[PDB]
Amino acid sequence: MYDVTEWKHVFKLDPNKDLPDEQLEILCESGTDAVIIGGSDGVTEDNVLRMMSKVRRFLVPCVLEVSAIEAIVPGFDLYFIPSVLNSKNADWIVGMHQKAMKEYGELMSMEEIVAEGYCIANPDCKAAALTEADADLNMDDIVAYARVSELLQLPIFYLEYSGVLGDIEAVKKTKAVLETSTLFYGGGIKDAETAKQYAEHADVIVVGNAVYEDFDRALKTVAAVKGE
Amino acid sequence: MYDVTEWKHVFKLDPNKDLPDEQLEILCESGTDAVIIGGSDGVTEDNVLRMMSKVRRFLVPCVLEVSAIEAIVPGFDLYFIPSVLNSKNADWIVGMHQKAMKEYGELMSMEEIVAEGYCIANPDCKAAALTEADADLNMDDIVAYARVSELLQLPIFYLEYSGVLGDIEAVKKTKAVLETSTLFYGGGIKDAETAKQYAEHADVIVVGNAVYEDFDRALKTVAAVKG
Ligand SMILES: [Cl-]
Ligand SMILES: [Cl-]
Ligand SMILES: [Cl-]
Ligand SMILES: [Cl-]
Ligand SMILES: [Cl-]
Ligand SMILES: [Mg+2]
Ligand SMILES: [Mg+2]
Ligand SMILES: [Mg+2]
Ligand SMILES: [Mg+2]
Ligand SMILES: [Mg+2]
Ligand SMILES: [Mg+2]
Ligand SMILES: [Mg+2]
Ligand SMILES: [Mg+2]
Ligand SMILES: [Mg+2]
Ligand SMILES: [Mg+2]
Repeated sequence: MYDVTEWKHVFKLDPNKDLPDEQLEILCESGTDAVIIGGSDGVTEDNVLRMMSKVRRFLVPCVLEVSAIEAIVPGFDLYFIPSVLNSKNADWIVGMHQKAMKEYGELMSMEEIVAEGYCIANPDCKAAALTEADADLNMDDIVAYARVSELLQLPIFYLEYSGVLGDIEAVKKTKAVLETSTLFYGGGIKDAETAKQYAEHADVIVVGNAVYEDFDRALKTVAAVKGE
Repeated sequence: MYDVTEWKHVFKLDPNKDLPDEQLEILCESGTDAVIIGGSDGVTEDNVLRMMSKVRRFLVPCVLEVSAIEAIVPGFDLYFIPSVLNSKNADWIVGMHQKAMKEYGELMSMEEIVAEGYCIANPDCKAAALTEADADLNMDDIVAYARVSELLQLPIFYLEYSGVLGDIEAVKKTKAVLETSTLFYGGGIKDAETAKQYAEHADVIVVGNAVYEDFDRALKTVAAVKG
């Protein structure tokens, strides 16, 4: 009974890192619209399983972003399955999902899945390297990828700048072309000011790295976009 | 836009070939549910333009299957843009859609576009070679591509065997997993008996080059499928 078109803020947590249990409880009770567990590069199923067990008690939706088939774990409310639209490797577009349907077809059928169209626009991050993304893009290239996602009707279009602040103009123009898709933006949001700035254009802002860098400051990103 | 979930039979024409006498008009007035202009790599914008000018005048929906952005031509009722799901080359999955939107965004917006998830299951054909398709597939691979097609929201899953008939069991198993999209089957259908056989599982059967080889026999496939 989830609806990402109602969301405004999500925290994305890296199971490859460690967060104190009190901080994890606080993020879950923060008012964020979802807590997303990033099942990515170097991720292990054991860490995803421990995380699931800790966040599932809260009312907030818990989501697993499936970046590696081996790290899939039952128990989450939603499963986000990325397709890296600007990847030069078919494995990151279709390949890996076909292997998953072939090997875990029954599991996939029992879960609530949401496809994400990713556009990785920071050429210097671990994700661009892993996925061989053609990540050095002009604004018109980004807008064209968003149009591809809007055509395929993927429910989410995720503009990913990882650790850097992306060009706000690119967020605005991407949002301009999206009619049916929900625009998720991630990239350098570390405090209330940046969160507000980007929440003016993105439908949902994603705060992740910041949680491990300056927790109190990152926490304020929720009130920044959902508060009075 | 015309509703592909109500179709049962479509003819797919190669714009590089030409039907004699009034055969094109007979085909377009036959009862088929759509006339799709496809082609095999050597497709040119000029040949697509001439074909458009001929088929547009009939009530039957005319569709351009866009296999090259250089050959997009205005004037069709619907445009199908394939994503070759089993391609080893990203350009055949998302690359072209991106080019079309980057180069012809305004045109794309004015046209009715349908994404089509293709699975080329014949490794020995021009289409597999052109699209770098991993086409030597077991039935479980095909079924898994059909599950992905839906994951990606695609309205059409097109199981393609090009010039030969594909495994009927693959058609049946694919139809079984498609819960929300329409299954098009193309490959080697040239007469009524075979058209009827594959129509028991596919949602839409595509009859292609048989129209050039033996037109009268291929024309009978419409009634075979639709009664
Ligand atoms: Cl593991
Ligand atoms: Cl209709
Ligand atoms: Cl003709
Ligand atoms: Cl007519
Ligand atoms: Cl044929
Ligand atoms: Mg909303
Ligand atoms: Mg284990
Ligand atoms: Mg819960
Ligand atoms: Mg919104
Ligand atoms: Mg029907
Ligand atoms: Mg010309
Ligand atoms: Mg017409
Ligand atoms: Mg008309
Ligand atoms: Mg017209
Ligand atoms: Mg049907």
